Amino acid sequence: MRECISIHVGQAGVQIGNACWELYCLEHGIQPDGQMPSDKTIGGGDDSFNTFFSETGAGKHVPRAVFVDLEPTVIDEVRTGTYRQLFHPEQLITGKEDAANNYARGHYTIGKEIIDLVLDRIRKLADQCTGLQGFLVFHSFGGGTGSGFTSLLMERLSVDYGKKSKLEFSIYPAPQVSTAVVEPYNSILTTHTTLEHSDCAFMVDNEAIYDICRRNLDIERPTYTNLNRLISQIVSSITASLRFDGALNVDLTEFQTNLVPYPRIHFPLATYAPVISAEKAYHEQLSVAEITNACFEPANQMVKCDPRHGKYMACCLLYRGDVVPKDVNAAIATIKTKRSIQFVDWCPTGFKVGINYQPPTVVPGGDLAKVQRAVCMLSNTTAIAEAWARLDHKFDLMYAKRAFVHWYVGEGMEEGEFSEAREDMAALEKDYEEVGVDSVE
Amino acid sequence: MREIVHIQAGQCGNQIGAKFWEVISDEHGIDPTGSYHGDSDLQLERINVYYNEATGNKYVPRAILVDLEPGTMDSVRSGPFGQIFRPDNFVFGQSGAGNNWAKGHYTEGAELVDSVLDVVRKESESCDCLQGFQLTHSLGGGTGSGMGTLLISKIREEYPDRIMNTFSVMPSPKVSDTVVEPYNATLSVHQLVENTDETYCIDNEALYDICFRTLKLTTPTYGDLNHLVSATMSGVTTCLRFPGQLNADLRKLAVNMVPFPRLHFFMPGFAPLTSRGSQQYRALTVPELTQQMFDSKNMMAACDPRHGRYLTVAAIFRGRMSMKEVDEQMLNVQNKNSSYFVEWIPNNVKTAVCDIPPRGLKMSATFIGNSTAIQELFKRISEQFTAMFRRKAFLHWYTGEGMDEMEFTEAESNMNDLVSEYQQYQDAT
Amino acid sequence: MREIVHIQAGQCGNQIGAKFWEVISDEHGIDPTGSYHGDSDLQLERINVYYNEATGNKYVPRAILVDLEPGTMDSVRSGPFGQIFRPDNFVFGQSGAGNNWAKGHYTEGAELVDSVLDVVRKESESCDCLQGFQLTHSLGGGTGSGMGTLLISKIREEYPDRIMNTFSVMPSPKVSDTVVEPYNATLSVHQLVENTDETYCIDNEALYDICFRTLKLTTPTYGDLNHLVSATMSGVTTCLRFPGQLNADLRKLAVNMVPFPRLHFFMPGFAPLTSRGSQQYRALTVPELTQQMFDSKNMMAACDPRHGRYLTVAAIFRGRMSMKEVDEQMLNVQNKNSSYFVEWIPNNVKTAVCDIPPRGLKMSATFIGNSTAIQELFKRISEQFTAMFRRKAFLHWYTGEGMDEMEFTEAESNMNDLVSEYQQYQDAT
Ligand SMILES: CC(=O)O[C@H]1C(=O)[C@@]2(C)[C@H]([C@H](OC(=O)c3ccccc3)[C@]3(O)C[C@H](OC(=O)[C@H](O)[C@@H](NC(=O)c4ccccc4)c4ccccc4)C(C)=C1C3(C)C)[C@]1(OC(C)=O)CO[C@@H]1C[C@@H]2O
Ligand SMILES: CC(=O)O[C@H]1C(=O)[C@@]2(C)[C@H]([C@H](OC(=O)c3ccccc3)[C@]3(O)C[C@H](OC(=O)[C@H](O)[C@@H](NC(=O)c4ccccc4)c4ccccc4)C(C)=C1C3(C)C)[C@]1(OC(C)=O)CO[C@@H]1C[C@@H]2O
Ligand SMILES: Nc1nc2c(ncn2[C@@H]2O[C@H](COP(=O)(O)OP(=O)(O)OP(=O)(O)O)[C@@H](O)[C@H]2O)c(=O)[nH]1
Ligand SMILES: Nc1nc2c(ncn2[C@@H]2O[C@H](COP(=O)(O)OP(=O)(O)O)[C@@H](O)[C@H]2O)c(=O)[nH]1
Ligand SMILES: Nc1nc2c(ncn2[C@@H]2O[C@H](COP(=O)(O)OP(=O)(O)O)[C@@H](O)[C@H]2O)c(=O)[nH]1
Ligand SMILES: [Mg+2]
Repeated sequence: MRECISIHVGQAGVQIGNACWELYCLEHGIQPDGQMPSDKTIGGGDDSFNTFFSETGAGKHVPRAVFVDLEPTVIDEVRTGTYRQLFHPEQLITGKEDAANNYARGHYTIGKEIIDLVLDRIRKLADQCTGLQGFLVFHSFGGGTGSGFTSLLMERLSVDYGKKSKLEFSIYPAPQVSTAVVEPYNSILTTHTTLEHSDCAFMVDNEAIYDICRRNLDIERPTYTNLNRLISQIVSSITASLRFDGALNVDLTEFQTNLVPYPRIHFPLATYAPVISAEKAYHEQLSVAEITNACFEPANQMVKCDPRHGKYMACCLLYRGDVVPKDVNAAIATIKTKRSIQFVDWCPTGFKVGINYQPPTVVPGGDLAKVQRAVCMLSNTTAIAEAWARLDHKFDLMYAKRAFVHWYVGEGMEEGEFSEAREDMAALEKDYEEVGVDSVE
Repeated sequence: MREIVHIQAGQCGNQIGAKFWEVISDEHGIDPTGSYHGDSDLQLERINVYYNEATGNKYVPRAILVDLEPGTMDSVRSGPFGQIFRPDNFVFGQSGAGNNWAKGHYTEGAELVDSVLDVVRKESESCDCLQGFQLTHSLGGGTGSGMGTLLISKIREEYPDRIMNTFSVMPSPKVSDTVVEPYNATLSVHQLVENTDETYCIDNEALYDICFRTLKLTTPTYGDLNHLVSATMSGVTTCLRFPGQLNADLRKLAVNMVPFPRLHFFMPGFAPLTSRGSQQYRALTVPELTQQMFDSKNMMAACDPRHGRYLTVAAIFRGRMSMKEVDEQMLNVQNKNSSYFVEWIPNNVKTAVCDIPPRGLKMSATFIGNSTAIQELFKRISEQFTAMFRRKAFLHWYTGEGMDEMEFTEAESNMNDLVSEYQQYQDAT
Repeated sequence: MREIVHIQAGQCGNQIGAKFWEVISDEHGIDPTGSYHGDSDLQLERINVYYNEATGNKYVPRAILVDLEPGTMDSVRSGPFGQIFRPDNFVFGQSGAGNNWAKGHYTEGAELVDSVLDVVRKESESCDCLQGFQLTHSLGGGTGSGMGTLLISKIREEYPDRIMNTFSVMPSPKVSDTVVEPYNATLSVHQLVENTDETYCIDNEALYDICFRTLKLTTPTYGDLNHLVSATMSGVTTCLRFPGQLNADLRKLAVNMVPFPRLHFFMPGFAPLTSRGSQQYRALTVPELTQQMFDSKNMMAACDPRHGRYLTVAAIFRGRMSMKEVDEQMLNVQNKNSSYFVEWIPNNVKTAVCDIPPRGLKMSATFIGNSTAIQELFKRISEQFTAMFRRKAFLHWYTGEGMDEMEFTEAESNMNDLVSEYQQYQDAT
């Protein structure tokens, strides 16, 4: 059984998961009290709730997910909220003080106190698995728990397990919008485990999502609640071919084999094409051809980036619903035709399609309309180096005067560790300079 | 979890906190008697941040009232909110402080601090997981300055890792009502440097200026100016008590407000401030609130930010608001005024957003600024200090009480060195 | 056939057994008055293991209640279950034990044991074919320790081949509520070595730990901890009373639990333990129950098995279950944890499976472990013992009562020798 583990770390990581685990409840037809209603005398792990829901006896569905925070407060929104009996009580693990936007606290001081209780929750879910697929860590670069704790966990998960996929859904720091002033300190130090221990790190940021809500979608005034329904459709499609039938299904490992060229070049941005408001959903031509072109739009990116500034290295089409493939292959051949889209010269064969039959669900009270087709495009590009150049420069400014150093050293790390994680990220950005360039003879 | 011990000290300390626990006691629907009369269960989830629940749903604060004079205590007891405190927390001597620093820090303070730290340990031994402390006091008083800094310098020996912050009132030369308030303020600035995690510098002139210009009051008393200040102190720890979209404890501010140690002197700010009548004529929004927070005339510190650069600010909003408008307004500011910000720090602003506004309006906000323009405070005092001290005026009331000269000269130099700490961090790239 | 005589002794002994015969009296549908009100004829086939049927279908246990103090007896009589015992089985003196071993074993115990062994022979002469006995008592009391070991050492002279086991409560250093409980526990460990067939060592801290962590209780009393223990004591002799797929008497365990004589100190364990509310979130299965029975946090002995090796365990399941899952889970454990088992014994586990779960759930289990990690118990006592005894503290209350020193030094050496018996059988190949 294609089972998978969600881990939701820190405030952002929890609050996304609300929007994730809201959705799968609708995907598989599960009430917030974990119950499938009486109109499901059909196949359950044939609808495959069984990758995200261990079926407790007597028709009751509880996730394979763990909600971890060093602060009591965030998860207590999940107790009560409405999800107060969706969740297993013992998978909502609270500390007492958060890391408090301090990586040294989340990794050394506070994080170690709950790390074995969290790893022991993993084992209770790891031993219930048959054919474990991997882990889905949600967090934000630029928290304390999202960076400090996640770094501590990913070390421990690499040692105990090794073999499985470990996906990350990070939130990257936005170039203008920031709310912590040590936001770059906590991102340089999370660099270390993100490239080493994760197998595939995704990056999103809030500004590139603000664009999409306002422009494609005509929402006046987004909150976090609005953005995360969007986030969840990207992840919901990723992991949909594990757990629904379709031609050209794609396991969690078939991404990495088809998306990731080299060891540490594993930072693909996602997109999602049918972001359409209810009114604008008529006056649609929302065919396969239009929605494939919309993925390659530099405006429909989930990262403050412009793929016109770098070259794609792989793409990866994950479609849901009313789909005929030859429409897709004719839309690929258009994509290969255009010269505004630069692939690299060592790719040649562009990219991997995958289709699934299960159409998305419209989240109730949600921002999308009812679409028939839908497409994430996970896509390696050399344009995500530009996100890094804009953030190293913020780190290099503050660390030039050794600003907030006294908070960090007095918590269980060294001054020396800044100089290693800065070199570490400077080498990544040098890898993408050398991976964009073809070789000639 | 995350309890706050309140040590209101001196005369001024007690007046503010009197009005402070009239606001908090409204935030959580506490009766004057001490019963609960709310409706929403948000008011109780985090009541324990300030209040010990006692037997039979009465709610006793965790506040300790310190004085060297029986008077303020008898006033508070006999008032509307006497009932609310525990009577073992009204700790007071008999002989007055003299508005003398030496008398409150060495002679008559040391005698009493034993009977007060024993009350600190009643409170600290009852908490689940303490976060922090707080003085409310006055740089320019006897007990506010002297006894306050004796309490502080004896808590760092006991509780060396809790966020200890002060809401300290600082003197202004335009409004003087004590002759030796330079002597009393110099010798306590010396103690606040090495001992405190955050310091919210508040003045008097800055509070009339809010009353006259913004609020359109006529005739302000201490009663009115501290009613403002208490609306700031409520704002600080809102996300500690209420759920929010961004949270922010005491520690969260501290961490990214304070570049270097020692530079922990903040300038608060509140918005909105309207007169009654002129409330149906302001539309209440986020661009409306942001423009007041970057206004000079809504600083509770009698300075103009334009005489320096904000190192860092924090913006604590309270209300059902958006995040784009917040993230944008806080962006459009540090672009249009990029010469008013220190440029070696990207994103000088930290936002926090609670969900719970004050109990009369929607969408308040609270500005807390680490500006370099606060050396304007420290120099206006160290000019009065050095003008009296060159004559050695009023000296025998100080050397009489256990002090000597060398405590002065060093304390003058510790104030004049941190003028050269705001100065370094204003200019030089 | 296969009757069990119950000798609950002391204060603690009576409290457990009070709650013990509230469970058994529910297993067989016994009314508080003593009539039968069951529905299934399984409840009666083997009722006689515990109950004498008396005239007119009333069911009187075979329990004898011993005390040196009238109080516990008057409590039990006046309670819900006073009616159930025979009034000739409430055997008690007047003068209290002193929480003194000498006073319960020599002076005031010997006076009474004649009037109690005469009650043992009322019970033993009425049985068809007796199997065993049982104390319920406390190592650390006066009557539980002293009088218990006088009763035991006088039954081996009468009934020298019946399985005599104890459910003895052993002291823990984290929770002390008696000053000389080392004196009282040392002198009774000495008697349990040479005289007993099985000994179920139970602690206090291990029972809070189950209440707090597993069961999610708030406020445990003796009432709650012994309610657990009685669910263990029911499990022991389940297959003696109910039909099963594997059966297992007292004797069946004894035989293949105990490698060498003298090493008859077992660690119980119960599973499942959930809070209410957290029951619809555990799926109840044989791998679910197995993981609880081998986790350290579900030991009713305040030790960690990881500080040694299980010599042998037994696994007593109660419910409509499979045999493959049982035979597999019990296999997958002693493969994955092969360094946690003594390797000179193949198949450290004995399974027994009954058909009858407790009267609220399906598929319970009971873990009974012969671990080498139990020397952690005997050393924590023999450190307190040797720290008081080097001063000869509290000595005159013992030498006053017919004892002398040489009973101590030998009894200290008999405890310290079997520390070197668990030690030998942990290590050395
Ligand atoms: C009809 C109506 O809506 O009345 C308003 C009102 O007219 C205004 C003018 C109020 C009023 O405030 C003042 O006039 C004032 C007096 C002394 C010090 C500071 C202000 C108000 O008195 C104050 C009062 O504030 C609250 O209830 C807050 O929860 C506030 N509470 C207190 O300070 C307090 C007041 C009285 C009794 C107990 C507590 C608060 C703020 C921060 C942190 C905690 C609590 C409100 C909304 C009003 C009145 C009543 C007229 C304003 O102030 C505040 C802090 O809300 C002044 O500018 C705002 C805008 C409001 O619209
Ligand atoms: C819906 C459901 O399944 O409810 C269970 C239940 O929730 C649990 C939590 C029960 C429950 O136990 C307690 O809450 C409790 C309170 C104080 C002290 C000790 C226990 C239960 O009350 C107790 C009760 O036990 C029995 O009925 C057994 O026959 C038990 N009997 C008694 O001890 C007993 C209790 C009250 C009056 C008379 C007798 C037993 C166990 C082993 C051997 C012989 C008998 C059970 C299964 C339940 C409830 C009812 C909620 C648990 O306890 C026992 C001894 O089974 C606590 O951990 C277990 C796991 C159970 O699943
Ligand atoms: N999508 C999304 N992103 C968020 C949310 N909350 C915060 N983020 C971002 O993630 C970072 C903050 O992580 P925090 O919540 O501050 O920290 P944490 O990792 O939970 O731990 P603490 O610092 O101890 O509070 C910032 O840079 C934000 O811009 C949320 O609800 N949704
Ligand atoms: N903000 C504020 N300051 C006060 C108040 N009362 C006194 N002060 C200040 O406190 C100092 C005098 O100390 P005081 O409190 O009289 O000392 P006491 O002898 O302990 O009462 C001066 O610097 C005043 O500006 C008050 O009600 N509010
Ligand atoms: N488990 C348990 N132990 C008990 C109880 N009551 C007393 N004890 C223990 O017994 C010892 C005191 O012996 P006690 O039973 O009072 O002897 P008495 O004079 O014969 O009553 C202490 O070591 C206690 O831990 C009980 O109800 N349960
Ligand atoms: Mg947080």
